[PDB]
Amino acid sequence: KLAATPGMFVQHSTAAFSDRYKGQRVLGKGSFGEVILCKDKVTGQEYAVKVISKRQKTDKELLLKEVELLKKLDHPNIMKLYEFFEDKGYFYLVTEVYTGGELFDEIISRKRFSEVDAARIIRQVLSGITYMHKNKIVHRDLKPENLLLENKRKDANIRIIDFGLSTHFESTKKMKDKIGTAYYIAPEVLHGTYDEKCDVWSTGVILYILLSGCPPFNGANEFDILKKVEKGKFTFDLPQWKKVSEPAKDLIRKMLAYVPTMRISARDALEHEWLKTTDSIDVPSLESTILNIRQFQGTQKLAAAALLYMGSKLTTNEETVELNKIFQRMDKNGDGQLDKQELMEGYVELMKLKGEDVSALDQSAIEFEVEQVLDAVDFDKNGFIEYSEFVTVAMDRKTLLSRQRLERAFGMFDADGSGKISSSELATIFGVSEVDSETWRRVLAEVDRNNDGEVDFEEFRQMLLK
Ligand SMILES: CCOc1ccc2cc(-c3cc(CN4CCNCC4)cc4n[nH]c(N)c34)ccc2c1
Ligand SMILES: [Ca+2]
Ligand SMILES: [Ca+2]
Ligand SMILES: [Ca+2]
Ligand SMILES: [Ca+2]
Repeated sequence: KLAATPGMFVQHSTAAFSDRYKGQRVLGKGSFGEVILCKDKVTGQEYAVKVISKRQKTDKELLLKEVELLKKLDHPNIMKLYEFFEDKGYFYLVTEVYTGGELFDEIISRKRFSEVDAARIIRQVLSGITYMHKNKIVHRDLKPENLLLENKRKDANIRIIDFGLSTHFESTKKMKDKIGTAYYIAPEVLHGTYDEKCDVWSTGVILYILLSGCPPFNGANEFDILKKVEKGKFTFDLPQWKKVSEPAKDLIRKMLAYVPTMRISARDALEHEWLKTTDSIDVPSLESTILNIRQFQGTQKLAAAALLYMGSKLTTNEETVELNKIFQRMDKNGDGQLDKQELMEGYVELMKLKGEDVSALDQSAIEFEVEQVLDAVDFDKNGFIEYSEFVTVAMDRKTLLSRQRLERAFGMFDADGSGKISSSELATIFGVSEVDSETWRRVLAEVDRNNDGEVDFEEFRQMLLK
């Protein structure tokens, strides 16, 4: 099968950025260029663009890689990328926008954080990196400056950003490059031999700060701090720690363990007692979402692409707040995936809610029933349901299928503007040279009403609307 993934939709456009976007204001300025809030000139929808001035050939490939990395990441606590434009003088990297600002500013405002708030935040950050490390990718510059809150809501969701220092790592070899930020750098990075557990240390520093308001490793200036850091000794001796629970500190000790091999992993960090620190969902919304997932029947690739496009790229965060809640609770381990058992327990948990008797359950029947949902829903055939996949399938088709979303999807697909989606255009969407004669055949056979060899906007409409 041609594997449907959110990242395939992000392509090198050669349309003029200016033709479709207008700048609203500066969000931040770098050495590279600036990050600019932009609006789609036609829909008014807002995005954040990272604009990079050119100077020659070395610069580009290094970037193409930051992009490719970001395409492969499809996770609720990781930055979402929509597309990228290149100019004679510039690169534009268009992406979703998180308007809540840097967790850094929230820490300078709020000063301290509740055990509840901190746990939710660190759990999310850890889920993001657990996923990353599962994909053999290490972030390497984690800090509150590089964590954005989605919006100005009180308990806003977190996004990890700025993968410009991130890289692939192999468990065979070790990394040597010194990369990170003073307060948050792991001692092995200074030493020159490191692996993914540097990210754990960084996040461990973050946690310490969230709870107490101060960094665990301090000093008068950068060099001083790096000396302190490198010796690794830290204290819970400040008065503010008296009012934090022991389990939180236990987690921190394990995350700031000096010796990397004795340091807890991201994956195991998620399972710590403290991280379930909490303080519900309406049954109707849960019921509908479950019913939508059960009723999703697999389909030809063109529909699968279209739906995934609309779900993964064209829904907003505000639309998916309900869905986001349900997903996170069905993800018992927090790893950013729904697996077979988590799905099965979702159904069971719903059954408890409904008064349906548990013992009654035919475990084998349910298992088979879950296997088939996963088969239908798992767009990329990786055996697991990612966030985007979930949203696509679990949102009420009439809502996701708003008239605007449909029309915009079709326009994206009909790349040559001919009013009709060709097999080559379908190949283009997947990121593949051409489509299997058989898979294209499987499409027309179900969708091509005129019988003119392509899918026009009305044929497209029927296709999803059934
Ligand atoms: C290869 C493409 O990489 C990209 C593309 C776009 C990006 C945009 C921002 C961005 C930046 C800022 C402002 N930041 C300046 C840098 N320090 C963090 C604050 C706020 C944002 N809200 N929503 C955003 N998306 C913001 C940050 C990193 C990005 C990386
Ligand atoms: Ca999971
Ligand atoms: Ca999947
Ligand atoms: Ca066409
Ligand atoms: Ca046709």
